[PDB]
Amino acid sequence: SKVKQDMPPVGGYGPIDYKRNLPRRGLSGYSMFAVGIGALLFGYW
Amino acid sequence: QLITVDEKLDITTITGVPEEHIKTRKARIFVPARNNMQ
Amino acid sequence: TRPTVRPRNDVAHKQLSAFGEYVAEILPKYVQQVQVSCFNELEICIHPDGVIPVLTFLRDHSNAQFKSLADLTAVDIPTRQNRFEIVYNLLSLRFNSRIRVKTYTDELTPIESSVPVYKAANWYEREIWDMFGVFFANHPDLRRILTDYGFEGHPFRKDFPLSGYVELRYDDEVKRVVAEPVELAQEFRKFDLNSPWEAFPAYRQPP
Amino acid sequence: EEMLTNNRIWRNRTVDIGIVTAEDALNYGFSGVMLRGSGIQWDLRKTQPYD
Amino acid sequence: ASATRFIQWLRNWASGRDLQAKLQLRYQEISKRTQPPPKLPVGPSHKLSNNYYCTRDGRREAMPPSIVMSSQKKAVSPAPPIKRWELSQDEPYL
Amino acid sequence: GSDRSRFLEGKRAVEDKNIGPLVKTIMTRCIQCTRCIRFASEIAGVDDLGTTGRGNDMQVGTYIEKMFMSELSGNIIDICPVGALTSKPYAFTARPWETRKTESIDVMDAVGSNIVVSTRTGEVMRILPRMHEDINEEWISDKTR
Amino acid sequence: GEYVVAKLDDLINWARRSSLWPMTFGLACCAVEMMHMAAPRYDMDRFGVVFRASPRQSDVMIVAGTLTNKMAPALRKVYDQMPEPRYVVSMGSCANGGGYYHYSYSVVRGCDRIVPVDIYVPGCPPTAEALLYGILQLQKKIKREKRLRIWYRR
Amino acid sequence: LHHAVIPHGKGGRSSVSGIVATVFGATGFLGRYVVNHLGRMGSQVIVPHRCEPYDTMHLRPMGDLGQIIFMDWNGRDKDSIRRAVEHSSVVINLVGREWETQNFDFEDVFVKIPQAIAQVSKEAGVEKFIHISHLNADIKSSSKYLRSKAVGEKEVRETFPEATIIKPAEIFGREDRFLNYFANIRWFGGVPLISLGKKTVKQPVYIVDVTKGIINAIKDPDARGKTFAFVGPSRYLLFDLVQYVFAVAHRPFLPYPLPHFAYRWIGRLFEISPFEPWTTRDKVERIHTTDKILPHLPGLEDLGVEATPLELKAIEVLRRHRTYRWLSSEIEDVQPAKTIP
Amino acid sequence: TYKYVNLREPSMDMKSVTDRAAQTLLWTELIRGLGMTLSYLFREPATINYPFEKGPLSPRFRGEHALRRYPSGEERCIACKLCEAVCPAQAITIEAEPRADGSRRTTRYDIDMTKCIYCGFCQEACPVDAIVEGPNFEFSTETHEELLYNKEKLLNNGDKWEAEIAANIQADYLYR
Amino acid sequence: TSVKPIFSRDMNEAKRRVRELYRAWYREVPNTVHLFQLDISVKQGRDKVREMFKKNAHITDPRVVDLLVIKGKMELEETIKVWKQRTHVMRFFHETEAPRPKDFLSKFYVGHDP
Amino acid sequence: KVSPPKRAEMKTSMESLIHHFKLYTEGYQVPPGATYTAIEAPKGEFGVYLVSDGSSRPYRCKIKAPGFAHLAGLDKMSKGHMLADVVAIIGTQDIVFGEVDR
Amino acid sequence: GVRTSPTGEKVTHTGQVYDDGDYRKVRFVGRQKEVNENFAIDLIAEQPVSQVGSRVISCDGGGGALGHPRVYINLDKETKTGTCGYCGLQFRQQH
Amino acid sequence: PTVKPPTARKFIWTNHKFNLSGTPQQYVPYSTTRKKIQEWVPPSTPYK
Amino acid sequence: EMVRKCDPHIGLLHRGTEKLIEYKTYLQALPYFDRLDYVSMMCNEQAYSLAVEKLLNIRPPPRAQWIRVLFGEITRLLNHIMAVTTHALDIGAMTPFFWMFEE
Ligand SMILES: CCCCCCCCCCCCCCCCCC(=O)OC[C@H](COP(=O)([O-])OCC[N+](C)(C)C)OC(=O)CCCCCCCCCCCCCCCCC
Ligand SMILES: CCCCCCCCCCCCCCCCCC(=O)OC[C@H](COP(=O)(O)OCCN)OC(=O)CCCCCCCCCCCCCCCCC
Ligand SMILES: NC(=O)C1=CN([C@@H]2O[C@H](COP(=O)(O)OP(=O)(O)OC[C@H]3O[C@@H](n4cnc5c(N)ncnc54)[C@H](OP(=O)(O)O)[C@@H]3O)[C@@H](O)[C@H]2O)C=CC1
Ligand code: SF4
Ligand code: SF4
Ligand code: SF4
Ligand code: SF4
Ligand code: SF4
Ligand SMILES: [K+]
Ligand SMILES: [Zn+2]
Repeated sequence: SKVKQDMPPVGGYGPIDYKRNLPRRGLSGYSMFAVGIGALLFGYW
Repeated sequence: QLITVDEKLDITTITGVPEEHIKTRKARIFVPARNNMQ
Repeated sequence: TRPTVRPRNDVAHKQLSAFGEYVAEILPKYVQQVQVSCFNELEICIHPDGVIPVLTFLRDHSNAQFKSLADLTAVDIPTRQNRFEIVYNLLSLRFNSRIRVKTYTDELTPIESSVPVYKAANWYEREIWDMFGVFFANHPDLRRILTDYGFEGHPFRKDFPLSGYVELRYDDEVKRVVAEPVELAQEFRKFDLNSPWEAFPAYRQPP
Repeated sequence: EEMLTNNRIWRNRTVDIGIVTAEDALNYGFSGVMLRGSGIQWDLRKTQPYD
Repeated sequence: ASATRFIQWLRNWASGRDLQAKLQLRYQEISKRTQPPPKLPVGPSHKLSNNYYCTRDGRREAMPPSIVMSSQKKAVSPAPPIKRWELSQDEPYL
Repeated sequence: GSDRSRFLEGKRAVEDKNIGPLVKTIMTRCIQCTRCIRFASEIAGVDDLGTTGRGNDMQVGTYIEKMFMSELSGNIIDICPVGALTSKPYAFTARPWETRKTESIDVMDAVGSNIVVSTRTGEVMRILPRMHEDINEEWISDKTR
Repeated sequence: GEYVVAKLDDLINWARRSSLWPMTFGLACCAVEMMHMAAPRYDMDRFGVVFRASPRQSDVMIVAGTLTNKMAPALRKVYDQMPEPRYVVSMGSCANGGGYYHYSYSVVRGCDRIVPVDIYVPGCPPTAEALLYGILQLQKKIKREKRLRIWYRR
Repeated sequence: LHHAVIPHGKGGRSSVSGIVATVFGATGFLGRYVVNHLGRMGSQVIVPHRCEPYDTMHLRPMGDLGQIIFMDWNGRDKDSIRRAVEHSSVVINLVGREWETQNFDFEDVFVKIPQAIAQVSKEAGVEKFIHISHLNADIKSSSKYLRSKAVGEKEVRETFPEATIIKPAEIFGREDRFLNYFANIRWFGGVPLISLGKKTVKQPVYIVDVTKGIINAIKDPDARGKTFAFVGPSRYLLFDLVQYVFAVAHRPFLPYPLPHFAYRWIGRLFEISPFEPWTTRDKVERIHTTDKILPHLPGLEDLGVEATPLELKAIEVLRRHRTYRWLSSEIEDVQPAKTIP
Repeated sequence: TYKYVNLREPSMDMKSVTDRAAQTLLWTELIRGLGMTLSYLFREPATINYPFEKGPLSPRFRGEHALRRYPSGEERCIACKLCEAVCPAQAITIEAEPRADGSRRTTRYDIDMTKCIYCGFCQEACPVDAIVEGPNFEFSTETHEELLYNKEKLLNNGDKWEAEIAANIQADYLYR
Repeated sequence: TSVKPIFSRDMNEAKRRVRELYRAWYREVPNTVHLFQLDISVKQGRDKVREMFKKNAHITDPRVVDLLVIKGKMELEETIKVWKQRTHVMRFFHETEAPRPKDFLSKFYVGHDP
Repeated sequence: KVSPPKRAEMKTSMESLIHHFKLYTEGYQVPPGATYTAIEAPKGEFGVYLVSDGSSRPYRCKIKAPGFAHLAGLDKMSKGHMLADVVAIIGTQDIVFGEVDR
Repeated sequence: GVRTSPTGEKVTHTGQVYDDGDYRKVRFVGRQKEVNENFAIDLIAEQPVSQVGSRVISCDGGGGALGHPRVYINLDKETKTGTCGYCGLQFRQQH
Repeated sequence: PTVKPPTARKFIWTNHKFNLSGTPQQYVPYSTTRKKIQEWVPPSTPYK
Repeated sequence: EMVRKCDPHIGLLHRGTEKLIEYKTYLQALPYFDRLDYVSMMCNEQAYSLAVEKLLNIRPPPRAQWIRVLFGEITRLLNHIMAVTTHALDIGAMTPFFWMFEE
């Protein structure tokens, strides 16, 4: 019988990620600061 | 500069061996006999 | 290229042989032997007086640059008049090369501390003193490092027994750990494994 | 990394802590990341490969 | 894998990733615990001829060290200087 | 030798022979070196051992049912290079690597044969000859053994 | 009489075995499998088992690794500094009986020369699950204590 | 000798001493030292115990593997006594309480239980029997504890004629109820004493002396059928002893006399604890009993033991009773108590 | 090749500068870290329900030792002592003699389980598959002496676990 | 017979190092008993120091003496800095050793060791 | 003569049984010599200086642990730091005392 | 077959039993003496002797690679049976 | 085992026992070898 | 809390591994290398195997060399998880230890 042992699939394995992925999120600094001051002014009023 | 030491080498006091296993032991120096089976 | 035999690399063997005689030419005061092994490792065997000059030359010389002390150890060979072989394994990052430097000493003779050449040597020499009893002169802080406080003897000597001379237990009467002569419930079993038939003719010793 | 890399508390506890110069690492016998952290380009898998 | 769509959405938004594609709990994508028998190959020395051990004996080709000098022209270095490493093109700056 | 086999046939099997209570014979292990035959004839001065048949079926033995009961009989165990001849009293009790060898002297007679006392874990396991050219060479009597 | 102390043992025993706090104390290899028992797959904390660094706030000592002669006085010290009741789990061959360094000049041939041991967990190292089996075996030992029943009959 | 009880080794933990001992009452103060000394030399020790197994854990590290064997037993169940003694070559009886419980009184622990052990040990063919009595055992004693010791000492003598009987004075040690007892009176201010402790004389003996004496009796062929008095080297007035206890502990000593009748009232008030009493009326009687002088009995010296002075070992016991300010005072800082020559 | 883990000069445009001022003052990167542990709070935990659920093992697992038999019930061990010679821990002790029928069999077979390193060398060395390490890992004891196995204990282990031992050997012997 | 010295070039130089060590050990005992809370007396500890010095009084190699002084100094440093524990300090007194009789008859009874 | 044979071969072939027997009792003899061999272990350069006397047991085996030299530099690296920083410096060296102490 | 000595202690298949007066049997008091009651000497004697036709037969113990090393057994002696030195099975030449 | 039962052998335990440590059924070790040295037994009659 | 001097006292886990190895065969000594850096077991095995293979003058087959590199890098992942997460745990960040010890 033919030799059978643990081997990769004939085509090989699919791609494997490894590079760092830290996605960008959030609003600009201007928008965040603007929301905060808008909150304060309504609070004072 | 080398010094002249004029006594037989004795290291018994700096080997850490207990006194019992220096004075009471008998060491045999020999060439082992051939194992007769081979 | 036979599958089961380690391949031989002759370019490195020639390169190491050339540098070996280069070291011997420059330091004839101290170098006693130079050899290269069949797996391409160069060893310099020197007089113990040349520990600092030889190591300093190998660390600093532009054609050496052995900046890293890989390892510093000792071997006990009781049959020799100087039983202790001291072994420095050095690494050269610049020339991607390794060299071994060997010297010798006995029970009562000190060796110059190489700490001034490699600060890595500080603890290696403490280990050699602790396990073999080889004293290093002008060592910044020489004292036991691996054995228990107050431990007597140098365990890595061939004449030190495997199980030592004493053992510990807790004694309830004195409410502390005490040390007593070692007794074993089962003695270690010595095996005589050596075959009475020569294995390697190439290393046969003349009679 | 989302927990440590950009965390200001983590960086405060690690940045400029235990600095070791490249020359000290070599002469002290360091190896591995204790060399590469200081910029020494050295990795035995690259320079003295095995297997 | 049993988490609801709302919870899948919530932990995806909080983490900022698609956690479902790469779950850390293993399900049925793993190998079966009962495998067929192997039939392992043999080595190069499994020949019936032209296979004398003395032609493939590595231990017996080991030799004692070559004595270069024993106390009983251009300058050289231990080896050529190491080449300077090149920066990665995969990702040079993390 | 080589490290593997290319023999793909069935092996010879030989029947065993009783030569007394001291030497057990597993004659399938015999390699027909004829040491035992020569020792018995030359050293022990006893002509009971020999080969019968010829070819692959050549068999070392006595042919008839006979006990090889010399005073020097036990020495054929030592000179037999294989396990074809072994000590019945010693059978199965130890292995060579685990024995401690004590070099001593025999007191069964006034010849002073040099011997090795094999022990293990505080127990005497067997007695072996120790070479001394001027006394017992490399033999010992059966009683000594 | 007998009925009240019988229930009272059940209560003090239940509380003590349901709230077992091992000393944060590991010695060598086996301490790695002790970590894996605290890790998510086995989660010792779910049984009520919580590591606490101080000997004063610990109920169990898990001797996880080789005990050398140099370390032996320190191990006895922190054991003595546990308040009672206290228990010792011997984990791995080294702690159990010296193991693979049994014949070394610098190793204590079993931590039971230094402290009393309640449970011996075999292995080199015992799997994380095997240690968890030992902890649960210690719990069932505590479930059988008869402190008040014996006191009542004194 | 059976081949398995012939001594071997150099006398260490893994050696074989040849002694197979059943120690009754091995979980108490004297028992832990006796078991320790037997295990040290490689003896087989059978420890029949009544307490919870947790309370025997300190005994486990005292012997090599297999050398300490634990069994359950009941002082009234003679089947459980044969099981424990019928493989032994020596039986050691150390059973006793300093108080009477609802279930066992002084007669139980000092007469009925010692007699049962000896009678069962005799039937089992035990060669040797060591029984602990008391120096001050007396039928006419005001202490019922001591009255039972006298009855029990006699009973063990007829039942097992060849028994070694040991009569120690009060024993001092880390876990004693003697030096620790006096040191603990500080919690009440002054130290009450009958007749100001000027009427009682004591000759306390060190725990290790007693233990070595017991162990030497097992091995000494001439200790059979004998009675020994284990006493310390110096006799003290009670007041001098208790004052010395407070000096070594560095605690303020405020003695004041308390009459005999009023100081039984306090003893009766402490007996009400269902736990271990802090003091009892009988404890009061024993502490104020003058230690007997029995020259006709052989002592520790006849068993090869040299008695240890109270001054060498007092600090070993009393250091834990000091405050932080005085924990590190050396042994020399307190002058010895006055002795009775 | 090599790469730089930390050698990036941050941009100095008022938008990037204002972005970092917001990060310093509004704690945005610390809030982001809170998102990660929140996500884990809503993940199924990896904890199994031991002892009702067990961790996965393989047929090669090295557990408690056992001495095996042939189908007839005869012991496989022939006192060759190969296992005793290879044992790195010297945990095996053997004595042998001819049996009453002349068979080569052991009269002592001890394994000090507190010496053993559960390395499996003994079952590699055995030429007859006599000594194996079975699949049992739940045999912790209350005394040291209970872990000093003699031949009777190991033979009982073989009879106890043979059904599983045989099936594991069947699944892995073709890799040996 | 010309060898490299360790410290002292001859016995007279070596003996001065011995006495310097002995003074240091003599002065340190009261602190050791105080610091380690040892139950022994200052006299008992100082007698033990004498006993350890007296067992090496037959040496006449200046190198062997230098190593003994080197090991003595290291031994003292561990005590002063409290690297040793009480168990290590009390190992000099062998308190749990049952005395081993040294006469022929007592040895003859107990075993085969000479 | 170095790696043991397959179990099926050992139970069929005389040469295989002899070599299996000898490899698991005496072991393979190694030609006399000494090597320092190192790898890029996860913690650093891990090497052994291995001495062979020609027999089947190593004569000397010195083990080079990278954590040994890293820890020896702990005092040097901690100069001018606080208690909590030294806790971090111990971690950044990545120390396992099995290799440091051996 | 497992036997009990007059002291009641089971006798092992190696013939071990503490004799009366041996203190070491106290270790079994309140516990038990671990004894395997499947005596291999007895079990192998229950196997039938296998008649074969050839002068030489081989035994690998059964199961191919799961048995023992293959050996060859001579069957020329007609007074006794050929026994396998590994597994104890017996063989006989039929006429 | 419902689908693929284990191979039956007459020596395999028909009754599985759980961990018996800490119970009267616990395993107790002991040496399985017989006495090595046989002592001389003196005669039963007086002659001296 | 400023550190004026660090004096690491080691040997509390010294177990004479190097002396013990001299009493073993080359195979018998291999498991001692698992128990050195007991977080990087298979890498320690590789270092010792290369030294013995070099002294023997033999070569492991190509597949074994690939399995060695494969499990050496799997072993590197085990080490760095232990290194980073226990480093973070000491500094006070305990959670990553749990996520990564499931890996
Ligand atoms: C948030 C608040 C939570 C508070 C939780 C409080 C606990 C609630 C559960 C109580 C259950 C009963 C606990 C009993 C535990 C006793 C400790 C023990 O196990 O010792 C074993 C001892 C047995 O010791 P022994 O007599 O067998 O032997 C001891 C000697 N050696 C060590 C040598 C063995 O138990 C006892 O002595 C008595 C048991 C008493 C049980 C009833 C409690 C009464 C205690 C009153 C004490 C008197 C002072 C008053 C204190 C104030 C009380 C409120
Ligand atoms: C109309 C006119 C209006 C006038 C008024 C206008 C005012 C608006 C603008 C005011 C500024 C807004 C921000 C105020 C909050 C304080 C900001 C702050 O102090 O952040 C800086 C501080 C230090 O950060 P660092 O970068 O290390 O130091 C500077 C480097 N030299 O960073 C830190 O504090 C680090 C904190 C670490 C610990 C954080 C752990 C908790 C984090 C999660 C909590 C999230 C917030 C919860 C709020 C709960 C409210 C109930
Ligand atoms: N000062 C002294 O210490 C002196 C002591 N003695 C005698 O020496 C012996 C031991 O002294 P000590 O060890 O201090 O006494 P302890 O009270 O310290 O220990 C006594 C032992 O007896 C056991 N015991 C007590 N009552 C019973 C009972 N009813 N049933 C079963 N076992 C019981 C206890 O077991 P548990 O722990 O299970 O209760 C304990 O192990 C006693 O006979 C004592 O009278 C003689 C002179 C002075
Ligand atoms: S000595 Fe042995 S091998 Fe040689 S012929 Fe005689 S029986 Fe056969
Ligand atoms: S040990 Fe020698 S004689 Fe015996 S079977 Fe093996 S090769 Fe043949
Ligand atoms: S028992 Fe095994 S895993 Fe545990 S410390 Fe010892 S060698 Fe390491
Ligand atoms: S597993 Fe290893 S250590 Fe344990 S008995 Fe087998 S060979 Fe010895
Ligand atoms: S168990 Fe196997 S290797 Fe060990 S002695 Fe028996 S047959 Fe030989
Ligand atoms: K032979
Ligand atoms: Zn067969």
